[PDB]
Amino acid sequence: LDGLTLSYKVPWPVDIVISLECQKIYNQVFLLLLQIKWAKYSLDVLLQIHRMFLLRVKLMHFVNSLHNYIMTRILHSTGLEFQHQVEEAKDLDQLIKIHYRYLSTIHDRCLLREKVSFVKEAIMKVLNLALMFADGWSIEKMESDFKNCHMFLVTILNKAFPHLESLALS
Amino acid sequence: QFSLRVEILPSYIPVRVAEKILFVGESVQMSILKNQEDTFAAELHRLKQQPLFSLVDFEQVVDRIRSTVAEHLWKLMVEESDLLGQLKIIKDFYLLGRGELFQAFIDTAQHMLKTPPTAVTEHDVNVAFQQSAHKVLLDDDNLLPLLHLT
Amino acid sequence: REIITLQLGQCGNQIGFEFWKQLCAEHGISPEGIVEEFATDRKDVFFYQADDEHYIPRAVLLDLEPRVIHSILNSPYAKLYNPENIYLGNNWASGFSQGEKIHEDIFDIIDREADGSDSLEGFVLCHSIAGGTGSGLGSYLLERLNDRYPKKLVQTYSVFPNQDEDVVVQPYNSLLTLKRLTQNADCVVVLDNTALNRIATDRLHIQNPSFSQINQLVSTIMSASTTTLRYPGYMNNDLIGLIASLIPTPRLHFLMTGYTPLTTDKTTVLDVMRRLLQPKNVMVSTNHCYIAILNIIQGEVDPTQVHKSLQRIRERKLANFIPWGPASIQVALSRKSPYLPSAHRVSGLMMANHTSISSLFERTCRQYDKLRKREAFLEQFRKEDMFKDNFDEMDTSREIVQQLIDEYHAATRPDYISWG
Amino acid sequence: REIITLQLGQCGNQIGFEFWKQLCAEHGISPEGIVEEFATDRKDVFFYQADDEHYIPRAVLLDLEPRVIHSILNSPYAKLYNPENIYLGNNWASGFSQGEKIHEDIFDIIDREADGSDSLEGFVLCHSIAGGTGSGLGSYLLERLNDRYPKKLVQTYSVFPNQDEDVVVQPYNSLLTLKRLTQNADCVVVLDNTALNRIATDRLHIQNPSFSQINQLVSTIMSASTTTLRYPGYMNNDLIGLIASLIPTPRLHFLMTGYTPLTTDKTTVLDVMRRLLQPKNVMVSTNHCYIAILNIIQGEVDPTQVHKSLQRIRERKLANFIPWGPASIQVALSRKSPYLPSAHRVSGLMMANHTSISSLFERTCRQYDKLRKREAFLEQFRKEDMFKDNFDEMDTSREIVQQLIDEYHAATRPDYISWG
Repeated sequence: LDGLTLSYKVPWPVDIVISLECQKIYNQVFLLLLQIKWAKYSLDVLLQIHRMFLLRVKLMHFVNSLHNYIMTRILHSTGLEFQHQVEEAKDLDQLIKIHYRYLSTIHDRCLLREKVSFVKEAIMKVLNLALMFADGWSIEKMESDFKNCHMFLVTILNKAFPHLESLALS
Repeated sequence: QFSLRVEILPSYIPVRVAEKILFVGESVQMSILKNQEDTFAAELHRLKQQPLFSLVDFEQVVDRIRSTVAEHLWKLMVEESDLLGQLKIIKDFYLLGRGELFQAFIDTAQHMLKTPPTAVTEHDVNVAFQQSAHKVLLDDDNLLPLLHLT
Repeated sequence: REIITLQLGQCGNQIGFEFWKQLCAEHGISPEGIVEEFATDRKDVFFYQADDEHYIPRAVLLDLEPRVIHSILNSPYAKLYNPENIYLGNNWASGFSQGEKIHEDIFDIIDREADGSDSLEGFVLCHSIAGGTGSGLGSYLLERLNDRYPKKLVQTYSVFPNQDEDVVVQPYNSLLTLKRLTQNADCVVVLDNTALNRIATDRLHIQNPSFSQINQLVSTIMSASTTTLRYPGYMNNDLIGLIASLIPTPRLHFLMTGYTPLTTDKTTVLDVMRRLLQPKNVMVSTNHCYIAILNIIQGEVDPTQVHKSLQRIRERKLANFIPWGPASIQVALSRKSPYLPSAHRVSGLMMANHTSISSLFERTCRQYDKLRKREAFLEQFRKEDMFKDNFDEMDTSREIVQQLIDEYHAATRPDYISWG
Repeated sequence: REIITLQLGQCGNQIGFEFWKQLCAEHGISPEGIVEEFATDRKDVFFYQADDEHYIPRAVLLDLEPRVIHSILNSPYAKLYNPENIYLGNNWASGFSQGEKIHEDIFDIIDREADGSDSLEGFVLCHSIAGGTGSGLGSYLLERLNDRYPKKLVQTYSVFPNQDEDVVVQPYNSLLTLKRLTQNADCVVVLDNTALNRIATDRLHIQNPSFSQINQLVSTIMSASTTTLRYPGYMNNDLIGLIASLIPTPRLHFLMTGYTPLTTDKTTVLDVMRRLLQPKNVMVSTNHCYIAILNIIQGEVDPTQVHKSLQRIRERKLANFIPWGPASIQVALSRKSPYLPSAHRVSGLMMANHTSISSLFERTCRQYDKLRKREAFLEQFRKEDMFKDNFDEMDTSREIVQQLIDEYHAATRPDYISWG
C-alpha cells in the first residue's frame, strides 16, 4: 500500500543543490500526501439505512480537515516563504542552507520523523477506517471504534510542538 | 564583564569622571557615527603631549564625548523606537490603566482563577484574557502578542 | 455591557432622536451610520457594530398614534437608526390600554435586540411623565420589563413636566406613573421643563419656542451623563458601578442634574466645582440636604490639583448635606472628544441625590389632591371608567408616593437608620 | 473535464448567452471564438479547443416558437458559439408535449457533443421554473437525461420565479417542475427574482428594467460558482468534488447563493467571511438552520490569516446551524483572473444548504393549493385536458413536494435518524 518510489534527473550545475538524500525526503512527503488524497477521494467519489450517512459526514469531515491542515497550513506557508527566500540568494552555500532549512522543517511540521508510534500511528490506524468503510457499500461496532479512536487522537494530541493546535479543534 | 575596579583606580582621578568613561564605553559597545574618532584622537594626542596631569581638562574631554553619545542614543530611542507608546502599554496592563478589559477579565475568568493552581491553568487564563481582549471589542492589530499571563 | 434604549412617546422620541444625533456627531459616525475619513472610544456599549462599519444604535422606537415619528423617518439620519423596529390618547389609561394589545410584538422587538447583544446590561427609557400616549404605555412597559428581566436594571430619563401648570388630567397621569416608577424602576434621572425654561430665559432670549431649544439642553445632559461609560479608561466603566454610589436606598432613586458651563458656547477644577455647586447651574426648580453627590469633568484638567480642589471645596462648604449615609462628594474625570468644538476647554456636570425633589413630587401631588376633591377631571370616558371603575389605583399611587415623600423627609431626619 | 450547458427556454437562453459572454471576457477569448490578442486559465473545460481559431463553447441552445433566439443569432458572438445545434405555449403541458415530438433530434444533438468531447462530467441546465415553454420541456428533458445517462449527474441553475406574484397558471407549472426536479435532478442551485430585485433596488435605482439588469447578477453568481473548476487549483477542480459537502442527503439538493461585495464595482478574509453571513448579501428571499455551508474567495488573500479567520467566524457565530449532520463551514480559495478589473481586490461567494428555501417552496405550494381549491385556472385547454384528463400528476407533485417540505423540517428536527 506504501510504495511508488519517484525520482527525477538533475544536471550537474544543480546536482550539488538537489542531492541524492534530498530526493528521498521529497518522495516521503509525496507518499504520505498520496495516502491522504486516497482517503479523501475514496470517501468522495460515491454518492438504520441512511444511518451510514451520519458516519459518512462524521468521518469525511475529519479526513478533509486533516488534508486542509497539511496542504494549506504547511505545504503552502513554508513554500510561500521559501520562494521569497530563494529570490535573494547571494551565495553558493547559503542556498543549500535555505533549502535544507525548508526540508528539515517541512519534515517536522508534517509529523513524520519522530513520535510516530506515539502520535502518527493514530492517524494511520484511523485511515484504515477510511479504507474499511469505503469497501463496504458491524455498523454499530464501527462507531464504538470511531468515537474511541477519535477521542484517543484528541486525548493524545492534547499534550500540545505548538503548531498542532491549528488542527486540535477537530 | 565591564565594570570599574576601584582598587586599581588612581587617586587623583575621581570616581565620577571614570563613571562617565564607563558610560561612553558601554554605550559605544552596545552612535551618530560622525567620525570625530580621529579628532578626539587629536584631542587625546594633544593631551598626551602635555607634561603635567590636569583633571579639569580630562573631565572636559570625556564629558564632551559623554554628552555626544547620549544625545544620539536619546534621539534613536525616543523617535525611531518611540518610548511614549511603550510606557503607555506598560501602564495600561501592569498598572491597570485599561479598566474595561481588566474588569471584564475578572468577570469572565472568575471561577477558574478562584480554583487552585495546576499546570493546565496557564493556557486557560490566557485564552480567557484573549477572550477578554475581544470581549471589550476595541482591538487593533498586533498589540496582543507582547503580553501573556504566567 | 451593551445597553438598549427604549424611546417611547412623541416627546421621548424627540429627545432620543436628538440624543442619537449628538452621539453620531460626537462619535465617528455619519448620518448614514458609516465611519468617516476624519474619524479610541468604547463605541460598542451604545452602538451595534455591523459588518461594513455601520454603527447602528440599539434604539427601540415605539410609536402610538404617530405624528412626529413620520418626521423622524424623513430625516438624513434615517439610515443610521435601522434596526427596523418601529411598530404602529392623551390619557394615562388610554396609553396603558393601547400598550396592552401590542405588548407581544413590541416585546418581540425587545427580544430580537436582546438576542443580538452579547450580554444585556440595562434598559434606559426616554420616558415622558404625563405625556399623553407616552405615559401609561411607559408605565406598562416598565412593569413588563422587570418581570421578564429580573436580574436586569432599568433607568428612566424622566422629563418631569412642570410648565407652570394643556393637560387637565396631568396630575392624575403623573401620579400613576410615579407609583409604577417607584416600585418598578431601579433608577430615575429627573428633569424639569420650568427649570430648563428658566435656564433658557437666563442664557438666551428664547421664551416661545421653549421645547425645541430645551431639546438641546436635555441632550447635553443625556450625553455627558454617559460619556464616562462611552470612553475608555478605568473611570467607572460599567453602568451599575456608577449607579450604586448615586442611589443609596431602594426607594430614593431620583437624581438631579446640573452643568457648570450653561453657556458652553482656561478654567481650573476649583472654579468648575464651585460654579457647579451654585443653584443657577442646577437644572431643577425644615432642613433639607443632599444624600450623595458625584461629579464628572471632561477636558484639559490638571491631575495634581484635584486633591487641593477636593479639600478646598470641602472647606468652602458650598454643598450642605447631613444624610443618614456617610456619603461624600466624589470627583471623576473623562476626556473631551476630538473633531467637535473644544470651547470651554474644561466643562463638567453633576448627578446627586437631593431631598429637594420631594417638593416637586409634592407639587403634582397637591394639584392631584385638589383635583381629586373637586373630581373636575375624573375624565369619565368609557376607556377611563371601564379600565378603572374603582378609581383606586390613584389611591394606591397616592399612598405609595406619600410613602416616598415621608421617606425623603425621614432621610433628612437623623434616624433613617430606622424605618423611613 | 468538459461540461455541456443545456440552456433552454427564452429566459434560460438569455442567462446562458450572458454566462458564455462573461466567460469569453474572463478567459482569453474574442467575440468570434478566436483567441484574445492579449492571451494559465484552462479553457478546455468550458470551450472546445481546436486548431480551428474559433474556440467554440459546448453550448446547446433549444428554441421553441423562437423570438429571442433570433436576437441571440444576430450578435457579434454568434461565431463564438458555433456547434451548429439550434433546433426549431405558456403552459407546462404545452411545453412538455412540444418537447416530446422533437426529443429524438434534440437528443441526437446531445449525442453528437457527447461523442466529440473526451469525457463529459455533466449537463448544466439554465432552467426556468414556470417559464412557459421552458418549464415542461425542461422537466421532460430532465427525465430523459438521467435514463440515458444513469451514471452521470445533472445540475439545475433554477431561476425560481418570485415576482411578488403575468402567468395565472404559474403555481401549477412550478409545482409540476419541482416534482420532476426532486426525483430526477442530482443538484439544484436556487435563485429568486424578488431577491435579485430587492438587491437591485438596494445597490442601484433600477426598478422597471429589472430582468435585463438582474441578468448580470445571475451571471456573476453563475461564473463565480464555477471559477474553482475553471482555473487550476490544488483542490476542487471537479464539480462533483465541489458540491459533495453541500448535499448531505439526496432529497435536499437545493443551494442558496450570496456575494460579499454585491457592489463589486483592501479587505481582509476575516471581514469578507463576516460580511458573507449577513442577510443583505444573501440573494434568497420553529427553529431554522443551515445544513452545510461552503465559501470560495478569489483575490489578494493572505494564507496565514485564514485559520485565525476561521476561528474568528467560529467565535462570532453569524451563521446559526444545528443540522442532523456534523457538517462545518469550509474555506476555499481561488485566483482572480487577469485582464479584467480587479476592483474589490478580495471578492467572494457562498453556496449553502439552508432550510429556509422550504418556505419559498411552500409559498408556491400555498398559491397552488388556493388555486386548486378554486379551480380558477385548470386552463381546460384541449392540450391541457387531453394531456392530463385525470389532473393527478399535480396531486402526485403535491404529495412529492409535501414530502420535500416535511423532509426539510425533519432535517431541522433532531431525528433525521427517522425517515424524513
